[PDB]
Order: sequence, then C-alpha cells, then structure tokens
Amino acid sequence: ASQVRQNYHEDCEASINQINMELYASYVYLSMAYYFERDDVALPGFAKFFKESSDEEREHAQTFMKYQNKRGGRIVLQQIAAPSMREWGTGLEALQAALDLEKQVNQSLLELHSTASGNNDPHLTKLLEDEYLEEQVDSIKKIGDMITKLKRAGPTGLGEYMFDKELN
Amino acid sequence: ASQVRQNYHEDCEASINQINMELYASYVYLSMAYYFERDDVALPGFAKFFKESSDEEREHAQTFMKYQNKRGGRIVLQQIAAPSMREWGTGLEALQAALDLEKQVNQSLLELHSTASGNNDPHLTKLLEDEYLEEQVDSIKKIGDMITKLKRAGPTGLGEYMFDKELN
Amino acid sequence: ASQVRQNYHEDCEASINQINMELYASYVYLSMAYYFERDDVALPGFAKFFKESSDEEREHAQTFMKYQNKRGGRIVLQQIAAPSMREWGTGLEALQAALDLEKQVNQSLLELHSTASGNNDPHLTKLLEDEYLEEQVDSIKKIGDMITKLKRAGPTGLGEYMFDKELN
Amino acid sequence: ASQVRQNYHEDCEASINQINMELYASYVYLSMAYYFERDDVALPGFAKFFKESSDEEREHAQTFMKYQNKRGGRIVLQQIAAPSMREWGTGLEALQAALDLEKQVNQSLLELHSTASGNNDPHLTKLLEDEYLEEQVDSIKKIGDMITKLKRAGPTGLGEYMFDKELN
Ligand SMILES: [Fe+3]
Ligand SMILES: [Fe+3]
Ligand SMILES: [Fe+3]
Ligand SMILES: [Fe+3]
Ligand SMILES: [Hg+2]
Ligand SMILES: [Hg+2]
Ligand SMILES: [Hg+2]
Ligand SMILES: [Hg+2]
Repeated sequence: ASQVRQNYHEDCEASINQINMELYASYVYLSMAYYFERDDVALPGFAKFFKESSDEEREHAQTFMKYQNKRGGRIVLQQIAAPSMREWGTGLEALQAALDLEKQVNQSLLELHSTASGNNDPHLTKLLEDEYLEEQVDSIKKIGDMITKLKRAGPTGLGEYMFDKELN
Repeated sequence: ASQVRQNYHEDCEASINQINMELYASYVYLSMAYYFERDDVALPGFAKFFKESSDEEREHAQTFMKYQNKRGGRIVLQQIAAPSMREWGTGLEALQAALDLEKQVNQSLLELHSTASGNNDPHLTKLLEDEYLEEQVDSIKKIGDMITKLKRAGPTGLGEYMFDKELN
Repeated sequence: ASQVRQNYHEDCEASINQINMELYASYVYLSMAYYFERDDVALPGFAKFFKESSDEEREHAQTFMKYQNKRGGRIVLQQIAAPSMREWGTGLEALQAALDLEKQVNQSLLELHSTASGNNDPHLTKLLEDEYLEEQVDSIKKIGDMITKLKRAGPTGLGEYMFDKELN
Repeated sequence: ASQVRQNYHEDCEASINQINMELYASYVYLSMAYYFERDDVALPGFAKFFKESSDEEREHAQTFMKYQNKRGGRIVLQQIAAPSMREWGTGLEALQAALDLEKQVNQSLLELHSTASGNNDPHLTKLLEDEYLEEQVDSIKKIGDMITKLKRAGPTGLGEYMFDKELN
C-alpha cells in the first residue's frame, strides 16, 4: 500500500471514486448553461448561474481527487454520462431539475459520510462536513428560494424575463 | 429614594417600564424578518426592512431603560409575549400588521405623554416628543406609503416581486 | 414538507426552536447591563461586558433561526420569560449567575448535539460544534478567569472598582 | 417696550434675571476647582472636573442673557454671592455639596418652566427643556454615579487617590 496510507478503508476509497457524480453534476449544469444562451431561449442570467454551478461542481470533483491522493488512495476515473435530457424547457423547469440533482448529490454525500463514520474515519467525516455538506445545504436552500421567487414573478413571460435580470 | 430622583412620579416610572412594549415590537419584527427568509416565501427586501425595524425598536427599549436610570427610576423587566402569529401571509398583510402595531405603540406613547403632562414633568414630555413621537409619526407615514405602493404594484404576483426589490 | 428539507428530523427541528433559550439569555444579560448603570451601582465596565454578552446571545438566536430556514424547518417563536431577578447584587454575584447560565446553555447545546448524532444529522452536529460549542467553552473559561480575578482583587470595595476599569 | 417683545410676560423676564443663580453656581465650582489645587489637597481630577463645571455654569448664564435680549427683556445683573465655604472637605463631601446644588438649580429651572407654562410661553418652555433641563438631569446622574463609585473605591485614602485619577 501507499507509504502515506493510514486508517483509510478501501470502502471509502472506492466511495470517493462521488468524483464521477460531481463531474456528472458539472456536465448537467454545463448543458443548462448553453441551453440558456440559445437564440430561441436567450436567458443570460440563467446561463451565468448555471455556468458558475458547472465550475463549482468541477472544483468539488477536483477537491475529491486531491483528497484521494492525500490519503494514499488511487483515483479511478470513469466515463461521464451525458444528461438524458437536453431540452431543459423553461427556467423554472431547469431550476426544478437542478434542485432534484443537488438533492441526489447530497444524499450520496450523506451516504459516504455514514460509511466514513462506521469505519471510524474522522478525517473523512470532517472533510465531508466542512467541504461538501455545508455547501450543499446552502445551494439547495438558494435554489429553493429561486424557485419560490420565479413562481411569484410569474414562471413564464414578463416575470421570467425580470427574474432572469436580477440573476445576471 | 435614589439620590438623583427629582420631580419623578411613580406613575410615570411604571409607564416607562413601554420598555416591554418596545421589546415586543422588536420581537414581532424579528419574527417577520425571518418569515420572509423562508424558502417558500423568499422576499429578501421585506426581510431586511423588518430586520432593520427589529434592531431599531430594540434600541428604542434601551433608550427607555437608560432614561429610567437617569431619573432614578428602577427597571422592572417583564416577560416578552410571543408575536401574535407564526406566519404573516403576504407582504401586504405584514405591512398592514406593522401599521396596526406602529399605531398601537404610538397610542401608548401619547398616553405616557399625557401622564407626564398631567404631573408636570417637562423632561419626560421632551424625551417623548424628541425621541419617540417624531419617529413614530415618520414610521407610520412610511409604512402607509409602502402599503399604497404595493397595492399599486399588485399586492401579489410580479408586483410583489418588483416592490420587494425597491425595498432590498 | 418544504422543497429543501432532507435528513431533517422533527425532533431536531423542535429542539432548534434553543432559539428561545438564546433569546432568554440575551434578556438576562440586558437586565444585568442596565442594572450596572444604576446610579447606586455605577459599574460601567460590568455594564459594557453584559451589553456585549446580550448582543452575542441575540446573534446566536438569529443564527439558529437562519439555520431553521436553511434546513426547511419552521421557526416557532415563544414568549421570552422575564429574568428571574430585578437586581443582581455585587459584580461577583452577577458573574456567578452568568457562569451558571452559560453552563446551563452549554448542557442544552450538548443535548441537542446528542440528538443530532443519534439521528445521523452531520450537518447539524457541524453547526453545533463550529458555531456554538466552541464559543460556549471559551465564554465559560472567560467568566471563570474573571471570577478568579475579581476574588483576587477583593470582590468588594476598591478591588471591585479597579476590576471594573480593567473590564471597561 | 422693545420693538421685538411679543408674548413675553414680566414675571418670566424677572425669573430669567436664574442668570444670578447660574453665576453663583459657576462661582461655587470655581471655588471647588482651586480648593482641590491646594498643596494640602492635591486632587487634580476633582480640580479639572469642577473647573469645567464652573465654565459650563457661566455659559448657562450667558445663554440666559442672550435669551433675555432675544425676547426684548432687559438684563439686570445682581451681586454674585460668595460661596458659603472656603474649604470643601473631602472629595466625597465636595461631590455631595455639588449634587445638592445641582438639584437646587434644577428645582429653580422647573419652577421657571411652570411659570412659562402658566403664561403660555412655549418659546421659553422650549428653551428650558432643550438648553437646561436636559443638561441638568445628565449632570445630576453623573454626580450620582461619581458618588457611588467614590464610596466603592473608599471615600478616603488610596480609593480617593485612584478615583481622582480616573477623573483626570
Ligand atoms: Fe458538488
Ligand atoms: Fe419603537
Ligand atoms: Fe449563546
Ligand atoms: Fe446651569
Ligand atoms: Hg469506510
Ligand atoms: Hg406621571
Ligand atoms: Hg434529531
Ligand atoms: Hg411667565
């Protein structure tokens, strides 16, 4: 094993290899970002919001890869599936898909925390609490807020046009 | 009595112990402020306005406590009643309740001015005029304007969204 | 349930609504602060120390309210009970009551942490460790030191006068 | 009468000619200020405190002289009586005499306010409330505080020496 490896169970190492999910989350949001720059969609505020979301998921994946190396695990990269859905529809329908996605990632993150806790890895539980679970709750609450605000503004038409601008 | 007490009636001293009313009004606005940060409400402009209102009612109570000590009275702190509701409805409904609350505090402040006048305490009538009654009238006028503007913008829907931005 | 709620058990949500206990603590220390500005007490250093304590305790409560909303729980505000006393005695007696109130809050916060651990909510255990338990131990240690310093300086008379200046 | 006098009653004009009382209080504090600079007293903080008090009482008299002229009345100066004592005792005893004199002046001001109210002179009641009664209550609270602090420090000996310093 690695000269650095210590108290790092093979179950966590393989669970970390979550990297693929973060990269998938990054790619969903990249799809969303450029869907909204379409000449027949033209929602630059949503575009910028999802471009940033895509960058952050990719960084989240890179922190996990860096963590793999710190502990002596070995990174195994797999293919990144494309989103099954290309036409995200309205801004509200994209936000509802992002909420669900943000929410599947956080379940995965909470499952990896339970694995880490069961195998008495406090370095891993600390990482997850400080670098991931905190960000995930903020992101989910934010998107919820955005959904509520867009339904108030009027999920389609003028309210969608005005909500996009406060988002730019 | 206190070595500093002079021309200070025990009825005014009891009426000042108004301190409880200000703290309650501060507690109503704190309730409103965080209600507007719910993920299913998300009115960040209403939230801020009522966060500022809550701080500045609490400062009102502290100026009364300091006054109590200045004149040689003794501060008796009572329980702060829970705010009359959990949920405050629309932003319009919350402005209406704040208007009702502001006029109730004004009426209490005017009654304390009458007691102070009746017992020939010009230092108290000065306090109430310069530090409370002026700002109460200004506050009541502000909230009334805001109610008129929000009814104009359309008390619900896009108008509430756009009026909230104004207020942020 | 809220669109954002996940892994948020109803017992933790009820226990968070700790908010009331924070607000009560804020109200005890506000009572202390203005007691020490009485013309027959005049301890401006103690007064400043407890004004600041009262601000901090109200901020802790607001962070619990902001937290209740992040997780999708609902804030249920409560009456704030009067401080058990009008008058707090010597500066030492006020410090001793504060130490005891700080330990009572710490026990409550430890109990909330237990229930959060038992229901496998690491986002909430992180909140409690990073935002409350650390500060709580530092505050208790601080008041311990002060009690020791004030007994050394001579809890009454000139020593209390000199200790108070060091606190201003 | 003057080209300016309007709603100015003769008994208020004679009550303002308070000028003499302010000048006497100024002279008392001038006596205290230099008493505390005697080589066998040597209390520079008390000395500075009373120097400033004497300056401020003189300004109060001057504002009344200006006020007399503003209203069309005529200033009649009278003999300024000597302070009743050459020597003021301990620091505590000087503060007690000053408290007594602050309350005698305050009472005189309150009687002039009643006179002004009975003759429906709101210009003069505003003068009194804003330029004298407010500063008078603050002065009395301050001196009250100082007396309690000095008794706490230990009205004589080391405590008197330390308290004078915090006053410097
Ligand atoms: Fe992520
Ligand atoms: Fe107020
Ligand atoms: Fe706290
Ligand atoms: Fe004066
Ligand atoms: Hg593991
Ligand atoms: Hg009264
Ligand atoms: Hg729980
Ligand atoms: Hg008069």
